[PDB]
Amino acid sequence: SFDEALQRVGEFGRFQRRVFLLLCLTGVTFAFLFVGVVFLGTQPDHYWCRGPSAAALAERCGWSPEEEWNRTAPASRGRCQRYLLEAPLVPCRGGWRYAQAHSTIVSEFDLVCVNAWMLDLTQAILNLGFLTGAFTLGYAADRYGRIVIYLLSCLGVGVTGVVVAFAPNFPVFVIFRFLQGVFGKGTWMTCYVIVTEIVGSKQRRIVGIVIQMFFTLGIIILPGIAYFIPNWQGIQLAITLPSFLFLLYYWVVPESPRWLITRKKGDKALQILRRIAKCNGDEEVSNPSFLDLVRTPQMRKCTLILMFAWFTSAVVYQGLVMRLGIIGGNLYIDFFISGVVELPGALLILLTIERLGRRLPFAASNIVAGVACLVTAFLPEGIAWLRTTVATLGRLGITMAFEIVYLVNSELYPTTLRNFGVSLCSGLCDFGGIIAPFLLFRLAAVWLELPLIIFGILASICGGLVMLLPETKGIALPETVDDVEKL
Ligand SMILES: CC[n+]1c(Cc2ccc3ccccc3[n+]2CC)ccc2ccccc21
Repeated sequence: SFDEALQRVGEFGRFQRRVFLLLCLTGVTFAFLFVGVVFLGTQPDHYWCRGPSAAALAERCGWSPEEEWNRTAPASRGRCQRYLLEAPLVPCRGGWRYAQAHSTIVSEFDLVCVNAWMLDLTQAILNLGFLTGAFTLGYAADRYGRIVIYLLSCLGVGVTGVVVAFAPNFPVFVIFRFLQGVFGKGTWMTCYVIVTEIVGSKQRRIVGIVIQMFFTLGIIILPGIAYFIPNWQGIQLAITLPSFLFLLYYWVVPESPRWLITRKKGDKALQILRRIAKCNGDEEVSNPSFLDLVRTPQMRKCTLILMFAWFTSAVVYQGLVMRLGIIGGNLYIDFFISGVVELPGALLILLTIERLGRRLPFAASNIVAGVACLVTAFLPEGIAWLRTTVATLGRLGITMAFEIVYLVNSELYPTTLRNFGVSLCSGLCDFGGIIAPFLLFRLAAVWLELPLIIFGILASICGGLVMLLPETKGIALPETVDDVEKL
């Protein structure tokens, strides 16, 4: 019955186009949130401990900070040792000074030497927050209305961003960044699911891949907003500012029709369909359960393969990032070039899905990335100019795999009884992101260029496995427990 309703009103409309723009703006905001952390708090040029006698001397003679470095520098980067006039001398753990004028997270929180480890621990905590946020917000968003959970998640993102902009100390900052990652994950999941649902099953690939376009576009935009405003709090406030305007949507963006019409209310769905028409014209799901998500062989196998694919994609991308290094000799130029280069791969995704399907591009991209990383592992010493070129095609392949697998993940799961297994799989990807550095170091300890080989076989076997997905095209979206009957 819903199909016919889509035929009478649906597909592409003026209001639907406006809502699509709104939700892809939500996606680009999530892109800023996810990625801006790498830019926040870059390592300063020079940091060092200064003594109380040294501080008095410097303030009396008026040394410039740069000359203070040039004269006071020990050893012969940032030295972890200081001169103690009160000779070779012991390390210092207080009174640090940073020469770089640009404000950074490490300057404020004093993450240097051994303390430099919690700089990466902040990324670890944010990624764990993404994990737990997917894990909880799946159930939270399926329990209540999708749009309601989206709005509360946007409010949470805004409030948490504001509070972390003015966080006084490191522990409160870390816990609030955790509580901000949870809400950002909620926003991204709800927004993508609702924008995918509101569109009919003809240009659904277009809507998904174009909101991915907007995520990449946000990655592209990030260097500009990062470079124009120096102050760290400035970047954080700028990143979290759109969340409030997005809270402001409210009545403009309606609830997704299909989720509403599950025998629960019915009349409200008819009213909202009449509203969107304008002049152009079972047991209640209750709450999801993990056993039901794992129940039945087809559902179990699809879920496990999807989690494996997410994990492999995350770990291979993390492994390849270190080998990519710096391109062009400047961070801004490198980041901008990578962001721009992302786009042609995504347009290729669009056209190749349009011609035949999704599973073949998925497998091809995964195999391409695996072969690229394996070749980088086995390359003979030399080709320094060509060192950059390799492992870049692999990165494009991994990003393509991310986009295709995320769209397929949205497509496969039954919307009415969705536990946000999309969110749970993304959380398993997040878990892979957390453990990736430790596993990478452990593998690299025994022999160098070993982790690249391991990830090459992992990506190859993932590309072999992903062929097993059904990948039915034009079947619209499964309802309730009908997911089994596509096969
Ligand atoms: C789902 C986030 N997303 C990613 C994920 C990503 C991105 C940058 C990282 C930078 C440093 C470390 C990890 C990193 N990750 C996690 C693998 C990668 C391409 C994407 C392409 C299109 C849309 C989303 C993408």
